[PDB]
Amino acid sequence: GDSTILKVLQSNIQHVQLYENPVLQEKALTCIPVSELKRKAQEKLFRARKLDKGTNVSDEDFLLLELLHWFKEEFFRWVNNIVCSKCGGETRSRDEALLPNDDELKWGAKNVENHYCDACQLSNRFPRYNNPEKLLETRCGRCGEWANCFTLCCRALGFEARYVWDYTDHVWTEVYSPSQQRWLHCDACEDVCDKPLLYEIGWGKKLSYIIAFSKDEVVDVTWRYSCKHDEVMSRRTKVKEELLRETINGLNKQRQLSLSESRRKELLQRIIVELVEFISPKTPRPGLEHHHHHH
Amino acid sequence: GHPLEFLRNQPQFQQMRQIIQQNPSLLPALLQQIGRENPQLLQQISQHQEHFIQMLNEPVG
Ligand SMILES: [Cl-]
Ligand SMILES: [Zn+2]
Repeated sequence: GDSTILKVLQSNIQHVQLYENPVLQEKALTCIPVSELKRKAQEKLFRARKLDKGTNVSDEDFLLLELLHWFKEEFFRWVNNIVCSKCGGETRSRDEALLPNDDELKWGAKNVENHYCDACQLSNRFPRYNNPEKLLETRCGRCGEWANCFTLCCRALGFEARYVWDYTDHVWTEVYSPSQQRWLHCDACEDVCDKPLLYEIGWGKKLSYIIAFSKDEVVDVTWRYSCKHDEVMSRRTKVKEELLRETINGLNKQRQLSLSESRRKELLQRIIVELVEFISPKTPRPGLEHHHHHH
Repeated sequence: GHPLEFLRNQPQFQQMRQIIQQNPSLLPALLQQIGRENPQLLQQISQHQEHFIQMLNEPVG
């Protein structure tokens, strides 16, 4: 477990349990316009269903697309550098970070950035809050904060949802579709759904490990986000595959001991779908797909 | 093996092998899901059913 990757499995398992507090869930819903999100979703399903060309259904799937949209356009803002608190002007990052006074420790900030104003000769503090409850107040950050808060919200609305950690310093969410009987990629920071090749093929990222974390499961979902499986294998130099899989298997077995027989059985039937996806790498289409930039 | 040998040591297929070994009854469901998601892989499995089944049933740690 002395590799960093195995240490982060443990931290993320813990962290994800936070979304299960029903008061935190309440408070999250205190923030979401849940009826209007659901009223708009009913309407798109109404019209989708007029032309039966629209098959299966999509319904809580339509709702999911309303959540992504609102979070991005109404709820949360991006931070590059915060404005100066004295003069309102631009600030610039100091390479040397600040130290979390005390209240910044209370809300899970280990890192605090110094956003300096030269005109005022003034340090402005940007804490990197890790407690999702704090983020429902601040409503801003970079993609850590966005994914953290968005995953809480999904769970608050009764979606099954994973917090997804990419070893190359990005994070996002996955949400289950009972209609389609599969997990869907969701990136709130980017307003994207069900486009898992965005990172490798759209951003040209060289991926290694992507691990999903939920109340029920830890899952190595790497293979969903790549069509260059050999290349990804060449960067998986951080831990033995054996040890990674035994650790995840161990953690699943341990954590699933307190679910029902029927539920464990369901999870097994679902895992067949994922694993078949993982041995079914897809074909990039940079000439066709707006978000595809690489062969 | 035949064309499907490159599955053998893939970490996700090692995972699949483990699951099918612990849950023999999932074999029909696995083959049916393969047919849906990867029909060309199913076509390959149908030409060499023994080799595929041999691979699924080889233990891994
Ligand atoms: Cl995609
Ligand atoms: Zn200033």
